[PDB]
This record gives sequence, structure tokens and C-alpha cells, in this order.
Amino acid sequence: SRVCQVTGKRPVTGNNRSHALNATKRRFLPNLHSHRFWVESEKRFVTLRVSAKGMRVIDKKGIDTVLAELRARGEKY
Amino acid sequence: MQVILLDKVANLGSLGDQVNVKAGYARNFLVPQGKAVPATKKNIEFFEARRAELEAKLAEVLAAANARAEKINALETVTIASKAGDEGKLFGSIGTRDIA
RNA sequence: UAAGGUGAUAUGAACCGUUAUAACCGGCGAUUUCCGAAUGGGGAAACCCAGUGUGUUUCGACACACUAUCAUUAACUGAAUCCAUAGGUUAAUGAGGCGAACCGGGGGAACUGAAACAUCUAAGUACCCCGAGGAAAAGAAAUCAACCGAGAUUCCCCCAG
RNA sequence: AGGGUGACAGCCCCGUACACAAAAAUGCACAUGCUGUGAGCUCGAUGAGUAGGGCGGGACACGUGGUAUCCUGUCUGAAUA
RNA sequence: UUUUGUAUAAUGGGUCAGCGACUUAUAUUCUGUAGCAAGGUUAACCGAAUAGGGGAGCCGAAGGGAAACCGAGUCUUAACUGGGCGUUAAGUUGCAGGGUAUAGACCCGAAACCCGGUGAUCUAGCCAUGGGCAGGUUGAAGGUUGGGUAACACUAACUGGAGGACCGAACCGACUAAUGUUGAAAAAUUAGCGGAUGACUUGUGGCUGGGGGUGAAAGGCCAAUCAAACCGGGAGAUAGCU
RNA sequence: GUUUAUUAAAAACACAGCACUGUGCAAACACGAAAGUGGACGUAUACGGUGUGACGCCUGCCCGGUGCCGGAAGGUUAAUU
RNA sequence: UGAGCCUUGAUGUGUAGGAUAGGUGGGAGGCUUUGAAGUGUGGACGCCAGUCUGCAUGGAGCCGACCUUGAAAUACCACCCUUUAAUGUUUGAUGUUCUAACGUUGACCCGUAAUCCGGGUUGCGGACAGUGUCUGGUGGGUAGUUUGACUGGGGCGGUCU
RNA sequence: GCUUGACUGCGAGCGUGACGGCGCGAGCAGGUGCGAAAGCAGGUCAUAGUGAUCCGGUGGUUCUGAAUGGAAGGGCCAUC
Ligand SMILES: [Mg+2]
Ligand SMILES: [Mg+2]
Ligand SMILES: [Mg+2]
Ligand SMILES: [Mg+2]
Ligand SMILES: [Mg+2]
Ligand SMILES: [Mg+2]
Ligand SMILES: [Mg+2]
Ligand SMILES: [Mg+2]
Ligand SMILES: [Mg+2]
Ligand SMILES: [Mg+2]
Ligand SMILES: [Mg+2]
Ligand SMILES: [Mg+2]
Ligand SMILES: [Mg+2]
Ligand SMILES: [Mg+2]
Ligand SMILES: [Mg+2]
Ligand SMILES: [Mg+2]
Ligand SMILES: [Mg+2]
Ligand SMILES: [Mg+2]
Ligand SMILES: [Mg+2]
Ligand SMILES: [Mg+2]
Ligand SMILES: [Mg+2]
Ligand SMILES: [Mg+2]
Ligand SMILES: [Mg+2]
Ligand SMILES: [Mg+2]
Ligand SMILES: [Mg+2]
Ligand SMILES: [Mg+2]
Ligand SMILES: [Mg+2]
Ligand SMILES: [Mg+2]
Ligand SMILES: [Mg+2]
Ligand SMILES: [Mg+2]
Ligand SMILES: [Mg+2]
Ligand SMILES: [Mg+2]
Ligand SMILES: [Mg+2]
Ligand SMILES: [Mg+2]
Ligand SMILES: [Mg+2]
Ligand SMILES: [Mg+2]
Ligand SMILES: [Mg+2]
Ligand SMILES: [Mg+2]
Ligand SMILES: [Mg+2]
Ligand SMILES: [Mg+2]
Repeated sequence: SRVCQVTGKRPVTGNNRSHALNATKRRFLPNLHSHRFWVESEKRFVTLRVSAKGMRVIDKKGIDTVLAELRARGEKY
Repeated sequence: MQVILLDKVANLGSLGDQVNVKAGYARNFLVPQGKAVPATKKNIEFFEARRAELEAKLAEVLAAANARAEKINALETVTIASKAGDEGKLFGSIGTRDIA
């Protein structure tokens, strides 16, 4: 599913609003990208489907800590 | 992304020069190819522990190497009994095996 | 608890019992085919077909038990590829499905009304979905207040159409 | 109270008021026994891709309105009694 | 019943019996009636449970002005001879009723819109696997032989057996007529008619699902239903109409 | 040959043939939030779409309009800043 | 090929003049053997006067209060207005190259007695492509709707205050 | 010829409309113009020359100003 493994960002629903304020249901999808992350503590690349925000979370927190959060949350990576 | 360089990168720095590198350069090249590691202000003291600890264990040896050359001119006189006879030939007994 | 009982349509037959294992009532047990989550594999539900291991004074064959999937954990095993990881085998624990309403969450109409209609309304209703519980949710101020003060949340009456 | 009984029964029958009852199982409460979790005092610490912002939407009675406040899909991004 | 107007040849009713349509709730206003009266009354709740408590509040006793503000006055205006609204008029809570409001809102009644399901045992197309086409005609290419050619070509006979080929049963269809039209049958029967080795036909199973399918295309077919199936739900949709 | 099962079998539909156009393969195109599937285990002598409709003689003039193709100078022109 | 910027280097003719005077403080001499003056000369400025500066030879010399002048020396310093040179660096644009993200519906290997998938190796593309958010365009492909009344029936026509 | 009464605030009382509204209006206050003065003038001989509300725009007005002071916004008068 279109779900970020780091942040949990999911598709969320909303409205497209025209100039006449006609409301048609839409979706807001996350900016998901499958990315290979180097884990220096495992000598290994880990591939995660991650939002661009999740990548910034990884840069700020470190992949070792983010993977610890995942394996606590299940989320078999 | 602030990184500390673990090695000389050509156009950036030299074995520790915290520079502002684009995150893709660091994320995908400098960290996996171990030229750098991010500057968390723990790695600015954890692998600049090589800047900190490997330097900090040198200031006390610099001071302890001064008290070792203090006992030099203390004794300076030994009972030497192997006489330089007719112009100094070694036959006697002074060093390195056994006195009882 | 008992002098009457063997459920009913529903008689009759053949019997049981009458001072305490007749029947009746209640507690705790026990038996509890096949299907069905159905779980050994399959399948046109109530059928078909196995495997392994135990045992069986005829060696024709019988009896019992186990064998699903996922998750978590552990042990043993084990690639590409040195360690390793993936993977694989076993064991242990738990889950699985059902169910009226209430509950929280994820999605989410239109008829309709506007005396047309698009904003708006209907309505976050109906409906679909996930999940839980006896209730759920909420909840211990980064809240209100107005310079006086109140003191988590929830529900009822007002405030106020 | 009520229900029956050959028509309408306080006194015919079953019941009712009232008073009694449990070998066994089980619940809600009190006390206690065991194994878990740690009260009380001292100095400290005080939840960051977060608050806030831009874009788009949603929720707040409140339709973007002069629109505070909350949520966040997207891009960003502080302070730290 | 509907109408200007119906014996009307306008509507409706075969008859009887039974059922079948102005309700309910909460607000608001007026009337009546009762209570208290410049006051009236409590709501939730408590409860000593139709009591009593509870006066939180609500309406009323003052209005004017957009408002600040003033106040039996006030607003207007720089200010009124003045003018506008007010002041000289008892309300309030029950009970009952008439109206209004919101709800299905007197009852019945659409075509339709949306949501979620069920359906390709009919039909349409496709997929796989199997079967069917009596009998009789025609006589393509090619081949053989002989002739002919420098050699090819070309030519005659014999052979050969092509074809969305011909005639015609099964089989598949459905051009015409008549019958039938409360049928024997919600599409047939009878006499004729077309195709009948093919773009044929048929059995069994399979796939495609509703704004979707499928369609040699008729808006045709998708279970006797199709310019958007069926079932259930939203739903008592709405109906200025009957 | 096909068709309005159940009032229309036809001149309608289809047809071989013709033309235009798209398509260089992860093809275009289509069904699909997507994965993927068909196209096709095919590769431009192929596939898709469109129109015309055996064959024969043929298919004339018009690019202003609408569309498509190509051009990109300049004019105008969004978010953004 | 476009702009920023600490710091230093260089841009300054009213006339008085030996002539390319922004100004205040700080002062009596700074510069010159990690190299002077007199010459040739590279690329610039230019009021055409000469300044700034690179380079080579050169080896003990350039510059003051000056006579003048509202201001007296780039004699050393310090701050800074007008002026334009230069990088580290800052972010802009086009193109080229690279690889390490990303892609691979290329090959081989393993999982694995598997044309799925994943991992690995390698090649090829490669910061493109593709995807998300935002955004202009296009958009009967699809959807929701509108398309008046009067009227000697309606429509056409006419009318509407 | 001279001038700005094509004035400001009001308005007894009337007319006309279902209503919205439209019309006529002496006279009062203030301040103007013309006339020597009486007086006349609140547009034009009269009857057509027009558009409700909403949403907003401009100017004025310390009327209001969501703790308070301001402001925003709103209201009021004028006007588009
Ligand atoms: Mg099974
Ligand atoms: Mg089984
Ligand atoms: Mg309507
Ligand atoms: Mg709406
Ligand atoms: Mg306080
Ligand atoms: Mg906040
Ligand atoms: Mg926002
Ligand atoms: Mg707001
Ligand atoms: Mg009539
Ligand atoms: Mg008559
Ligand atoms: Mg008659
Ligand atoms: Mg009639
Ligand atoms: Mg009649
Ligand atoms: Mg009748
Ligand atoms: Mg009757
Ligand atoms: Mg509608
Ligand atoms: Mg639907
Ligand atoms: Mg559905
Ligand atoms: Mg057919
Ligand atoms: Mg034939
Ligand atoms: Mg027959
Ligand atoms: Mg026949
Ligand atoms: Mg025939
Ligand atoms: Mg038609
Ligand atoms: Mg049918
Ligand atoms: Mg329909
Ligand atoms: Mg339902
Ligand atoms: Mg109805
Ligand atoms: Mg034919
Ligand atoms: Mg027909
Ligand atoms: Mg016919
Ligand atoms: Mg044609
Ligand atoms: Mg032509
Ligand atoms: Mg063009
Ligand atoms: Mg349409
Ligand atoms: Mg009409
Ligand atoms: Mg006139
Ligand atoms: Mg304030
Ligand atoms: Mg405030
Ligand atoms: Mg204002």
C-alpha cells in the first residue's frame, strides 16, 4: 500500500475546489519513494518505501534509530 | 547536511572540516562510501574523539616525559673496576651476566 | 423431590417404581458422529483422498493420536558469498470464525430542500470497511476567564434559536 | 397479587404474605496467604523534522471572509524557563 | 367526483363484510378556562418519588436609539414651531382548543437519483474440450502421357478432386400466406421458403457485471425485464398534479 | 454471410480490397487508483484506430473556417520568487 | 555565462601648483639586501597629461614643512563616502562529462526441481526518466444541470419596464 | 443683467399604491441669491428619462472595538 514505512503517511482524502466552489472528492497521496539506505551498523543496504519527509527524518534521527522504531512497530523491513 | 569528513574529499575538506554538503551527496555517496559521517554534535565528539581523545592522551605524556629525564645527573659515579691498563684494552668484568 | 413414571402429535404395547439409584428438578462431570473458522490435502457444505508415528494371543488388516495458515519467540539448520544475512525444519505461545444494538476509527452518496440550479442543503446521514469493549470514547489544561477568578473528562437542564 | 377449578371462590386446588433451605458449582463484595509491580524523601531532567511558516484541502456553528484556533497531503522549519 | 355547467354518451364503483386517510412530538401565537398576581413559574436534578425540595433560568413590570448612551422619555438635528417611536393600557403558569413552525405531517400514487449486493443455467462475444452435416451434382489448381517449343510457353485426352461451389434431408434458420389472437403456445401451428464443409452448427464446462459487459451495430442482447438489469437499502425520495 | 430473441432480413451491418493516420517495442492502444494483463511469446510485409467497400474506368478545384502536423522569432501568460 | 560578499589591492584634475588635493584623528621621516632609483615593455584606465600594475635587467635611492593654498601630502596608520578590479564562497542559466541516488519489461548467480518476486554480480541508461504536491493549458472522454413567460392550442413571429 | 434655492436639516396636512414604495406640500430653523421693495427661489410648464435587496468600493464620522490600549472589521451619514 501507499504508506510510508517511517512516518506512516498515507493517502488522505479531500476535495478539489473549483472557482465556483464545486467540490469533487480527491486524494492526497504521499511523496513515496523506494530508497536503499546504508546501515553502517550492519554493513548492508536496507530498502524502505519512504516519503521524502521520512528521508529527512532519517537524516535527522539516523537510520539505526528509525529501524529500531520500525521493528518495535512490527513493519517487517 | 552537516557532515564530518573521515578522509580527504578533493573539493571539500581534509580529515575533519565540517562543511555544509547537499543531502544527496552525503546520503548516497559520502556516507556509504565512507568519506564522511553526519555532524550530530555527538560525532563532532565521537569520531572527532580521534580529534579529542587521541589528542587528550598526549598532554599528560608530554608532562610525564619531563619527570622521566629528571633522574639523570643524580648518581653519576659508579665503582668501576676494570682498569684501562697499557692503553685501554677490555678484558675485565662489568656488564650483563652475573655478580653474586 | 417423590408416588407415580417411560418428551409431543398419540393412543396402545412391553415395562419401571410406590419410603428410596422409578421418573421429575438442579450442580458437577462424562459421552458428544459428519459439515461448518474447519485447521492433514482436496471439494459440487454435511463428501473424496492421504502422510507420519504408536500399539494390536490370527498378520486379511484394525484402533488411537498427530500433521492447516499467519504472527511472536526460541532452538537447530543454512544460499548466492569469507563472516553474515535471506531462506529452511522443528517446538512453544497466541490469533483465526460468529454475533442484535451501542462505541471509536478509515472511506463516503444521492434523492431532497433551496418552490429552477451549480455554492449551499440533505449529511459526515444512509451504505461499505477495520477494530474494540462491557461499555466504548474522552480525560488531568501549552483549558477557559478577564485583571475578579475558575480548576481533567463525560452526560442532563439552561444560556439561545 | 394472580391463576385454575362444570357460571363470579380470601377460606376447593396451585399459589400469595411471611418464614425457612444448599452436597456441589459460580459471581459481586470485606478480611487474609502466596507470587508480581515499587511507595516516601534529595538534587536533577521536562517529549524537534516538532511548534510556527508557504502551497493545497479538511475540521471548528463559522461557506476565506478582516478569520483567529485545530488536523495535515506537499515543501520547509525555530526557541529550549 | 370534477366543473362555468353533467341524466349526461365525463370520472369512479360488480356486490357484501371487514380494514382504509388531518395524527404525534416539540416550539410559537391567539381564544377559552383555572390558579396566582406586579409578579408569575420553575427545568434538569434530589426525593422524604404525582408530594416536598430545587427559582439555574424564562416571561413580565420601560422605552427610545444603528450604537455609545440617555431614560418616561428618547431618537432625529447646530437646534426644533417640531416630527418618529414610546409613556396614560397586568401579566404569568397550567389545562383545553384554533392557527403557524419543524419533522413523512391528511392518506394513497410516480417516472426517476444514489449506495451496497445478486446474476452470462436465457441471450451476446470469446476460451478450452468433444460431436454433427443422408444422398446426389459440378469438375479448379496440380499430375501423367502424347503433341508442340532451341528450350519455356502453349495445346488435346486421361487423371485429379478445389470451392464462405451447385441441388437437396438431418441440422441451423425464419421470406410469404393463412390459422391462432381470453392461443394447443406470454411469438406457435400448417403449407410453402433460405443456408446446409462453413464467416457453419451443436454438447459440456469456462470468462466478461450494470454507465459496466457484449454487440458482422438493431440501442440489439445481458434469466419472458434494457436509451442503463435484478434484489435489498437510503425511502414514507419528491409530486405547486390527479 | 450478419441483424432489430417477441410487428422491420433490407438498399442496413460485415466483407475481401483501397486509403489516411498512429505505432521503434517497457510500441501505440485498451482493461486496470496500482501491480500487472491483453496487444504479442507478435516487432513496421507488424499491430491499433479511422473512413471507403469486389472488380473495371476513375477520384477534379478550395488550407479562408474547424481540426491535426510542424515552427519558434516576438506579444500575452500560472504556480513560484 | 549572471548577481552577491568578510578582507585586502586599486577609482578621486573649480583654480592657487613642482601635479590626477574626498575627509577627521594618529605624526615627525616610512619604504629599499624575503631587494631602491634611473630604462625597455605586457595587458588596462585616461580629461592625453600621466597614473595603476605584471615582468626582466638593475644595485645603494624614491618620497614632507616646502614658495604657494579655504584643505598639505600614498611619509608609516586608522575609519569610510563616490569608483570599479579578484577570488575562496554564495546562490542563477545553458551545455558537456562523471556515478553514487533512481530506472532497467538486458545478461548470469542464489533462494529454488519457479519466464512471479527478492537478493547478488555485471552491463546499459542516468540525475534524465518516472512518481508525489503545487500549477497554466486541454479536456462532452465522463458527470451534474440549465435552456423564461404571455400566446383565441403550441411553435414560428411579436411582446415583457 | 446679476447669480447658484439644481441649498442643509425638518415638515402640518394631503394624494396614490396590496406592499415595497412613488408623488404634492404650506410652514419652521440655519445659511444663501435676485429684487428698491412686496416678494420669489428646496431645479427645469407638467406628465417618461428608470432598477429593490445582497455583496462589496470610496470618503467622512474615536458610534462599536471579543483581556486592556489601539487597530482590523462592523455600524451611522454621504456616495459608487
Ligand atoms: Mg480446507
Ligand atoms: Mg480436513
Ligand atoms: Mg430544488
Ligand atoms: Mg454542499
Ligand atoms: Mg490568578
Ligand atoms: Mg499552535
Ligand atoms: Mg493551511
Ligand atoms: Mg480561519
Ligand atoms: Mg369543461
Ligand atoms: Mg339536468
Ligand atoms: Mg347510458
Ligand atoms: Mg373517457
Ligand atoms: Mg357516467
Ligand atoms: Mg368502472
Ligand atoms: Mg364496506
Ligand atoms: Mg439533483
Ligand atoms: Mg449505483
Ligand atoms: Mg457496489
Ligand atoms: Mg449468435
Ligand atoms: Mg454452399
Ligand atoms: Mg411442430
Ligand atoms: Mg415450416
Ligand atoms: Mg441447399
Ligand atoms: Mg435508431
Ligand atoms: Mg430478455
Ligand atoms: Mg433508469
Ligand atoms: Mg441496507
Ligand atoms: Mg411516496
Ligand atoms: Mg445472402
Ligand atoms: Mg423482429
Ligand atoms: Mg421478419
Ligand atoms: Mg459505406
Ligand atoms: Mg477527393
Ligand atoms: Mg502549433
Ligand atoms: Mg451531458
Ligand atoms: Mg407557455
Ligand atoms: Mg417639458
Ligand atoms: Mg481590545
Ligand atoms: Mg483579542
Ligand atoms: Mg467603518
